[PDB]
Amino acid sequence: APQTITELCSEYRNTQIYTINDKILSYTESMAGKREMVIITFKSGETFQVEVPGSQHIDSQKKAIERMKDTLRITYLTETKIDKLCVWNNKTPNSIAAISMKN
Amino acid sequence: APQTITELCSEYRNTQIYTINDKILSYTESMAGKREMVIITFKSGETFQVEVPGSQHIDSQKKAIERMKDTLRITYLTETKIDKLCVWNNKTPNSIAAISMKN
Amino acid sequence: APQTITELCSEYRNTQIYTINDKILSYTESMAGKREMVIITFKSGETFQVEVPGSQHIDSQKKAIERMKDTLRITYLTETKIDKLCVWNNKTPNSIAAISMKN
Amino acid sequence: APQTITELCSEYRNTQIYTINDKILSYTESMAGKREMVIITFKSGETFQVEVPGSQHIDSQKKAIERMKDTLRITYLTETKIDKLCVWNNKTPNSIAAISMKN
Amino acid sequence: APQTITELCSEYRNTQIYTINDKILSYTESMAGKREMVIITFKSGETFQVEVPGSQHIDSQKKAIERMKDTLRITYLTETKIDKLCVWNNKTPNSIAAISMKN
Ligand SMILES: OC[C@H]1O[C@@H](S[C@@H]2O[C@H](CO)[C@H](O)[C@H](O)[C@H]2O)[C@H](O)[C@@H](O)[C@H]1O
Ligand SMILES: OC[C@H]1O[C@@H](S[C@@H]2O[C@H](CO)[C@H](O)[C@H](O)[C@H]2O)[C@H](O)[C@@H](O)[C@H]1O
Ligand SMILES: OC[C@H]1O[C@@H](S[C@@H]2O[C@H](CO)[C@H](O)[C@H](O)[C@H]2O)[C@H](O)[C@@H](O)[C@H]1O
Ligand SMILES: OC[C@H]1O[C@@H](S[C@@H]2O[C@H](CO)[C@H](O)[C@H](O)[C@H]2O)[C@H](O)[C@@H](O)[C@H]1O
Ligand SMILES: OC[C@H]1O[C@@H](S[C@@H]2O[C@H](CO)[C@H](O)[C@H](O)[C@H]2O)[C@H](O)[C@@H](O)[C@H]1O
Repeated sequence: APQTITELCSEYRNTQIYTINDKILSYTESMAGKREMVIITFKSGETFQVEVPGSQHIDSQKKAIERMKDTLRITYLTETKIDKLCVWNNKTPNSIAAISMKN
Repeated sequence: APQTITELCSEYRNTQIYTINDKILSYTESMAGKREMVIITFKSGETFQVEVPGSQHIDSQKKAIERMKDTLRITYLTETKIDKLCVWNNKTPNSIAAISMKN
Repeated sequence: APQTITELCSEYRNTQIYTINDKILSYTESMAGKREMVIITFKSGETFQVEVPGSQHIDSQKKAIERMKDTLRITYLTETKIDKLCVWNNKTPNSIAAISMKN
Repeated sequence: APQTITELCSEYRNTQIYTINDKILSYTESMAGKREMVIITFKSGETFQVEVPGSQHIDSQKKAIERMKDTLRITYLTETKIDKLCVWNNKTPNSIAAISMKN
Repeated sequence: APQTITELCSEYRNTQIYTINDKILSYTESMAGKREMVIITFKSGETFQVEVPGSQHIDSQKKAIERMKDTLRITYLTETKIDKLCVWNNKTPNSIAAISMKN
């Protein structure tokens, strides 16, 4: 299995690593129909989302999608620094695939 | 693919954005039959609710409803400031569709 | 929908509002068969339970019961002040229907 | 329903109350097959387990078993004092049936 | 039932105990398809994973896997020191079977 977020991210197409080294600036969570999602921003101006489950997701990802939202909420509340984000860049805002936190 | 809560809020009918910029004053949680909901208030005087799951909610929203209630609780306990709320105004009290937090 | 715990409590038969305005003194949790419940007490000596799910509960209450237990545990751990409790008084200890927390 | 852990505990076969009045010393969590359990110890030398779900547990206990594990982990992480433990003593280590906390 | 992580670890083949006595340095979480896993590292250079659920896992382990990921996240966020780890060493990075922490 991969050992780093960078190694993991490269196993996929349409992904990009973003070096954030910062805490989340804003957290947005929606339960509005068809938009059950979370959007996070950074002081840097970059915006990312955890996508609404859909056709392209494999079953195994459903639980992971819920976990990611859980992680982003607590990471935001605790003002924890995010190291890197592996994101799918064929979505707008970019879609979070993986996250890493250091220290 | 909204980038902000206001943009997200505009995709729905009967919604409005409330700029709160404050922590939740009261948190009320009910497990009474047909009243399984959460109600929050702000010192401003606004009261909002996370509705009881009903026939108007699609299947994707069920988990989102539970997530929102989780978010409101932890947000209240941590005295975290809420920035904006996207709410449905055809309900009394207004029903939360999305929340955003900043700082 | 109700806007306050008092308004909400008044919608049911066999309920009464207890003004606590204090943190929980003790938290008891049981996983013993047929006694899967939580019991909380206050300095005042007042004691309350979240009932074991039974035939009197409607399906929609099942997840609300679990949420209420989650809520009591975290408010206990955080020393959070409980404002009022809406409880059914035809059970001993009185059974928690709704809880409100405020400044 | 019982009003205290002592009363609750007395309702079962093969159980005894342990007055611990101390925070958990060590927390062990296993996800190894047929050993998905939690083990906790105290300075006094007492060791207790939350049993792996088994053929002796009724359905309603399944959710309670998972809750108990959640409770022990957060109690450990928060250095919260455990008041008493009601345990089944026909198991080694003794199996947790209920726990109470005060302070 | 085993009484210590060391005893529990011994019951398995291809396992090994790691004495860490340190907080997690970094936490990486992935929801990328087929890589829904968590990777943690320590200052020492040790890297461990919570494997993606697969054909090697039995019924009861599925919930335990999710629990372990929850634990690692909260342990990381709280900078809680990890004492020992029981890992399967026929995986790269080594796969976590059990974790123990002492306060
Ligand atoms: O990553 C391999 C899988 O790709 C998706 S399509 C892909 O899905 C991710 C979320 O997993 C993002 O939404 C990307 O934006 C989107 O392009 C396929 O449907 C799967 O079959 C795999 O090929
Ligand atoms: O928002 C589009 C959907 O509207 C609901 S009705 C709508 O439901 C929300 C919660 O999703 C709030 O309760 C509002 O008060 C209520 O008006 C429809 O039933 C769906 O078919 C969509 O049209
Ligand atoms: O509250 C209306 C419902 O009353 C219950 S009986 C009631 O149930 C609550 C929990 O909802 C407590 O256990 C009370 O002690 C108990 O009396 C009915 O079963 C429902 O049909 C509603 O009528
Ligand atoms: O407690 C009454 C029930 O006892 C179990 S056997 C009992 O189960 C608990 C967990 O509920 C512990 O594992 C004890 O060590 C074990 O002896 C029966 O199977 C049920 O029939 C009830 O009688
Ligand atoms: O541990 C006994 C079982 O071993 C697995 S194979 C074993 O699985 C663990 C997770 O349970 C790790 O992935 C190890 O790397 C892997 O080798 C068998 O499939 C089961 O039948 C038991 O024999």
